[PDB]
Amino acid sequence: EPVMADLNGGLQFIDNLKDFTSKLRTDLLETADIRRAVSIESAIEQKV
Amino acid sequence: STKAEIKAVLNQPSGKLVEVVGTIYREGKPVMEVTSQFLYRGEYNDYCNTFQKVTETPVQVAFKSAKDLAVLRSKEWFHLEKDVQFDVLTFRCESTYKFKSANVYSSIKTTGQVLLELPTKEVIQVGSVDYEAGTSYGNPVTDYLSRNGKTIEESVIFENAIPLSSGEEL
Repeated sequence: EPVMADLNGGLQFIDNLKDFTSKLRTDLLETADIRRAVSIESAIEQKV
Repeated sequence: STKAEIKAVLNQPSGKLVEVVGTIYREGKPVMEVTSQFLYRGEYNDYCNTFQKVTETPVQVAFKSAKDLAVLRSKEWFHLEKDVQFDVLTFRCESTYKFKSANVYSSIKTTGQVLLELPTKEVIQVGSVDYEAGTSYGNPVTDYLSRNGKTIEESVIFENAIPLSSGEEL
């Protein structure tokens, strides 16, 4: 037999994987900078 | 008639500056302001009895990313009193400083109004500024607006100034 071995670990059961992994990468980048830019401004406001 | 208020009594290295702004009234309505400025020359160490009242420059901060709304809600001196989305904000602000040494401050009170221009050209206030601190070295509210926004500049200067009249006439 020709053998297909689908070692994809369940990722074909995710609808719109492009748009799903886009929002998870955006939300971890949009959480990282709001926690950055606040802690940048709160650092300089204590310098003032 | 005339009512006058005193703005700034500050000890300089060249003396003790006194600015008095006297607003002249007429039939209830104000007419013109007289901004006079004096100086007691000498050296004066009376930092207990000095103060300064300044009306700050209106700074227009332009919000373009999404982290920018998160920043000023962390600023405890900002307090928006409405659930209104906003693109750009002008902060028309006034300050009241009190000194403790030559360039340290004994207290700062910074209040002010924040403003939103609607697309229908109506101006509605979004919130307020309430900052108050003791023993500081600068004003945070103005230093935040110094870097994160442009001033609403009305004195627009020409590239090359033109002389009005020339000769000895004057």
